[PDB]
Amino acid sequence: VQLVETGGGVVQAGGSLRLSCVASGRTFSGRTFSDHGLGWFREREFVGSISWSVDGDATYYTDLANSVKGRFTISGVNAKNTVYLQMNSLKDTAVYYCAAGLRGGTYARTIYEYDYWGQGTQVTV
Amino acid sequence: QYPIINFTTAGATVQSYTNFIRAVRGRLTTGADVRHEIPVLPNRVGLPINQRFILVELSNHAELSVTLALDVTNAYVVGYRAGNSAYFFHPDNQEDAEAITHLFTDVQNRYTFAFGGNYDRLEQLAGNLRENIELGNGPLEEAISALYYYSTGGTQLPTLARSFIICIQMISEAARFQYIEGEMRTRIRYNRRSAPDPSVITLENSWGRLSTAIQESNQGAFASPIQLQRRNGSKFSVYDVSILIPIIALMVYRCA
Ligand SMILES: [Cl-]
Ligand SMILES: [Cl-]
Repeated sequence: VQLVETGGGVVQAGGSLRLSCVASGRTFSGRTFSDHGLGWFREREFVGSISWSVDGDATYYTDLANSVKGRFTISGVNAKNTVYLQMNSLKDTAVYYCAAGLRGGTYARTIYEYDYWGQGTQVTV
Repeated sequence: QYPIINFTTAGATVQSYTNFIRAVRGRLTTGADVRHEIPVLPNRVGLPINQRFILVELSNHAELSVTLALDVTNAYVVGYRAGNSAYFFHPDNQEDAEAITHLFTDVQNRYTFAFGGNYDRLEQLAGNLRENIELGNGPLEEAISALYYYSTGGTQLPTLARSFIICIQMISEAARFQYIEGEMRTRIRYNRRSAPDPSVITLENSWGRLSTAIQESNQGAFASPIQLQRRNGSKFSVYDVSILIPIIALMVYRCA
């Protein structure tokens, strides 16, 4: 319903940076935060997404664009309605957005599959 | 003109409804390009406009007619036609906007709403979530009337939004999932109306993601499982396509 990304800033080439996005709004409240999928973008390119899991093995599952696989990682803390984007070996300068939606999460790598968007945050390598 | 499929709520039976959905599916996809036993919808790319849409004409016992336009690439409703009026959801992009111009040129009055077709927006306007909006032959009959009388200002926007949610589920979703077709069949057989349970709703939410996982799956096995809900709301995950064969009927095209 409402997302604010932070952590943006200026980094030296080959360094690391962690972006943060916290979600809040009516309906969280079925439609809990846990029932929403989240996705990072940066035209706009797909960076990576995340889905929550209550199964036995993981508390969540992630999905990373190929170009980013061996560098960026995504995690989250469900109880704090927060998702993270860990960026290692920066090169990559852009505005990073976080999106969310019932149709978002893993396997949703398109901007139209997310119904809610954040203001974005600037990352300059 | 595009292909028209007919249906009426008057005297409807499990069989008339089933014939209708099967006919819709038949017109939505070539049937070619099947993956893991599941037909895949035409690629939106390079798709000739004269093949982009199909039409669904609905009537009820009050002798009223409305015609829905579906996009064959995702089986979703993009707009409709009632008498001398045709209305359209807000397109996601310019190409889609350009595409829908080819629809219902048959009429003078062409309107485009400020809102899109996503459930979230329609539920907001409706003032009700999918879980609280009854489905069945009864609701569909009433949905058709509302869509029909919208040019008079007599049917309010919430009622219109609720009607869009009913039509989309009983048509678009039914076409996508044998499961949901069977959900309407059960309602129609026993002539009851009732809202969709969490298993229907989560499948609706996940259709795009399920399609993606199946077509990119390593010979059926998903890279990472997808989480759904049972009728009682309890959660569970799926790890491969095999469990979905009797459930999903169409998929949105993806690479490869
Ligand atoms: Cl138009
Ligand atoms: Cl291929």
